[PDB]
Amino acid sequence: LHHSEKKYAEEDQVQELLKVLNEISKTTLTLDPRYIWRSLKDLSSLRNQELLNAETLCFTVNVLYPDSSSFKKNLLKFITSNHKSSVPGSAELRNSYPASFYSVNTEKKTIEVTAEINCFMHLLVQLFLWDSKELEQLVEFNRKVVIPNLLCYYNLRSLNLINAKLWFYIYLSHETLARSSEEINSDNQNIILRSTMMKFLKIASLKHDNETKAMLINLILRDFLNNGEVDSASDFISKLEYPHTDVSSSLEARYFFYLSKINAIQLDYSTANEYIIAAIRKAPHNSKSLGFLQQSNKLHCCIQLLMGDIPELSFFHQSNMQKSLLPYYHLTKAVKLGDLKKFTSTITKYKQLLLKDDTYQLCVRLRSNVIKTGIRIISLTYKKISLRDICLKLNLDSEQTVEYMVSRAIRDGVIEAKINHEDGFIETTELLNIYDSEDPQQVFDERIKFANQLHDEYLVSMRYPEDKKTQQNEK
Amino acid sequence: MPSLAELTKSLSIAFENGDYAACEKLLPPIKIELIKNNLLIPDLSIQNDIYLNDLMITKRILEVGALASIQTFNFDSFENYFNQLKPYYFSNNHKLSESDKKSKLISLYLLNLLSQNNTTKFHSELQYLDKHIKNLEDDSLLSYPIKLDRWLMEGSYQKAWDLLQSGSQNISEFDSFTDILKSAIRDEIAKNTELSYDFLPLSNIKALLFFNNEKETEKFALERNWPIVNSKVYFNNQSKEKADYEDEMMHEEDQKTNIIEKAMDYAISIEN
Amino acid sequence: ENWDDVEVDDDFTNELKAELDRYKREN
Amino acid sequence: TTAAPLLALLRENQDSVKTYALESINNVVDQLWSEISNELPDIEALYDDDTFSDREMAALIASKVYYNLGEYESAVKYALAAKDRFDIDEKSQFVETIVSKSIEMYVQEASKQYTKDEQFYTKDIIDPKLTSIFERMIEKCLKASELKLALGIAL
Amino acid sequence: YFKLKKLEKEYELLTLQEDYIKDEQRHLKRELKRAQEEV
Repeated sequence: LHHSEKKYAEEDQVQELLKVLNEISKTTLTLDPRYIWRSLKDLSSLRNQELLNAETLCFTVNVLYPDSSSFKKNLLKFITSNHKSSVPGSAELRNSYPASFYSVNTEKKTIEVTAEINCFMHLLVQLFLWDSKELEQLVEFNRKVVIPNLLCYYNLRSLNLINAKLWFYIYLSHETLARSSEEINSDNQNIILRSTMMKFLKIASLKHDNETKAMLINLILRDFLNNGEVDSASDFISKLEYPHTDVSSSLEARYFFYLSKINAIQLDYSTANEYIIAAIRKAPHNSKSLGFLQQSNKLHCCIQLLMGDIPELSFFHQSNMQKSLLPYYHLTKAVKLGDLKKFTSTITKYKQLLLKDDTYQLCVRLRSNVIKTGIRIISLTYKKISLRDICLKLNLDSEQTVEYMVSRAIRDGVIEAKINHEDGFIETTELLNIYDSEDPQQVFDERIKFANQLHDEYLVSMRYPEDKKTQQNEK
Repeated sequence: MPSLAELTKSLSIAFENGDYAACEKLLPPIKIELIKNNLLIPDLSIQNDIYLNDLMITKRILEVGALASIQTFNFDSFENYFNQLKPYYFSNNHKLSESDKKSKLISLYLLNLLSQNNTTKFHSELQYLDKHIKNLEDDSLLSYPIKLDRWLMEGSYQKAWDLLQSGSQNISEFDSFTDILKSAIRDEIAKNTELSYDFLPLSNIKALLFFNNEKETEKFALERNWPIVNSKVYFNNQSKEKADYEDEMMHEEDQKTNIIEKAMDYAISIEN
Repeated sequence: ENWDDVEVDDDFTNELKAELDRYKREN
Repeated sequence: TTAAPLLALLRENQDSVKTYALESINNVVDQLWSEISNELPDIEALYDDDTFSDREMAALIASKVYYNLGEYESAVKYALAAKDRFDIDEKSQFVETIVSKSIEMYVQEASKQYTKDEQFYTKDIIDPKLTSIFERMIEKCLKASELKLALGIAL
Repeated sequence: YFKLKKLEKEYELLTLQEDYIKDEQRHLKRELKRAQEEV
């Protein structure tokens, strides 16, 4: 019973291992194993639950263990090990074959098979930890191991794609430990985590790995927003080390999401409004990306309201996620009509929901945008309007108060009007008739290069596959 | 003004007796003994020393040290004590005795940023605070920098002037940054009617910037270079030019044609 | 799709226009 | 620990206190360099100061800033400014790149000045900042019993 | 030691083919002039 369960999963694990084993040996095929490793994460997670945990026990006995003897026992110690044929050396699948890692040449240390075996061993360990939700001592123990091992080994172009997915598990397992319980050991542990990211980033820049730098930057930018340090994030994004070529669309959408929140508090929403749009377009529409689409859609509505523009209501209607968008719908109506009591009562009841995503601090700026938008509505519809006519609509304080609020928006060119104190009425200074001016021409010259932007990123991609197509023999 | 052998008690006694210039003379010997034992700044590792040795009395050294530099109107020193207090009120978990102790000392740095019209560092420290819903909003103290940012963005300058006057906390700690930031309020409201609004009035602008005397109004016009005519004051500076060199931006002349001509040679260079 | 469907108005229903018939005879 | 306030305190008196201030900075030079870089001009200004005797330790701080900034040419100048703290035998990705960068710029000047004089390697024709690391790297390769990198760079 | 020798040997192909693709465009322009004569 238990014997047939251990040999079935290990045969499938070696079958998937031998595929990427022969591809990295000859020249550089590394683009091919990258596609296999995408499905390896999903195929291993479903396989971990079946055949209990014993698939990883016999796999270590098969190959040679540099560090991995005590790590399995320590992993099996927390679960109250049940020992069945647990003596090392019970299952031997090698039997002296070249693809089986021939034992005599391996045990005599005349050849080194550890490079591809050890780096692949750490990948399967991190998968069971996140699947079984094992925390506390097992999180810190594995962090003290993998990090020193990566500094000793020299990662080639193919080897840099191994640990690239291991950096995600180091940061994820640490954040789940901090949110579960807070202590003095959690703050000091994050200090080393921030120090290790800066040392390996320089090494990854020399190898010019696209997936490695894409995974690091996404994890590094998130740490900056947790501590709230702009000076660290501002200088980091100025280098532009993030390759846009071979990175996946899921890694791109996460990159544009960070830039929207950085420029939001910098009071420049012109560039931030495009970053939140690019994050949605690059993110897939499937169910696994709903976690990113839920947060990105909530940030888009916050960016618009801070610009003075009001987003469309169909976004809160035709979508299927509107159940979570209900708190942001009441903020849409309160800004339009300019009601002061409606905005104060809206953020009071939903304050509990706004604390989770930390968007309640951005709602403080919305208190000013309620009046700024109401002035824009009445100024565009009414060209020449008196001074006291505004205070009778929005129920403002006095005539001197509204005079200062109108002169505030003309700084950035929002209202585009003038205040005449002698005559005592505000007149709109926009006569339109800009068709004869050169202002539309500035956008025209930019849209000429926008069409050519997709031209240089495309024609190259046609010949990209054609090499291996024409090199293979055709019938 | 040294008093006892301990540099902490000698600084506290000289703090209440005045002469803040002599209090900085004892600053160099403070860092001499602390850095050797690494007691000046909390170490990121675990030295088994948190509330012991001089780490308990060091928080009181830089507390009155920042209060000494704010009275001397030193912006270079005030930013130094704040960065030295950055690791403090952070480590030692969430609890020592009073935890953050006085929370208005940190807000002094937030209030000084609004006088320089810097929104980058002002809103950056809002997320740096541990309690967003307690020591920031629910806290009745430190309300000058936070609430003023709401009234300035709202556009009401009448209630913004009452925060620096009607408040009871501006007597001692916030007194130094009151009149300094008051000059920043009048400079911002004056620029609202300056660039866009063309012909400036006489008696009205006195009430916008809160001027008590009419002669103070003319003194502000000489520093801002306002053209003066008979019984009126105009503004001729609406047009902007020069400002170092600008290429391919803001209404070029000869280079504007080359921008369109470059787009034609762009597609040709790709085929090349 | 903006300021259209659910927000509506909550005026211009009855009482506002019902008075307008009296204004024609008051001139 | 934090180097941000310490770099702004270097404009005061008591240079002996500045020695203890630079000791705690050398830990965060590879960490907070993205932050304290605003105070970087104050570090370079002290190097030309005749009353500033800490330039030996101050050269190590600036050498790790401009390098991580993306300027490889500057990392060679600030490393050899002191001619003391710089350790070529230390194995790190910071030193190996500065060595390779100094050799790359040394080959460009070697193929030119060779026409005028063949003795330039024994003379001052080349600024010793180019030949300082170039000479120490060859001696390091000879002690490692590796003739591939020693003879290849020599050519 | 072959990595050092074969390193500079590959730049000869990058040097020729850099200006060789430009010669094909100049030849393409000559073929367009001949195409107008064919009409």
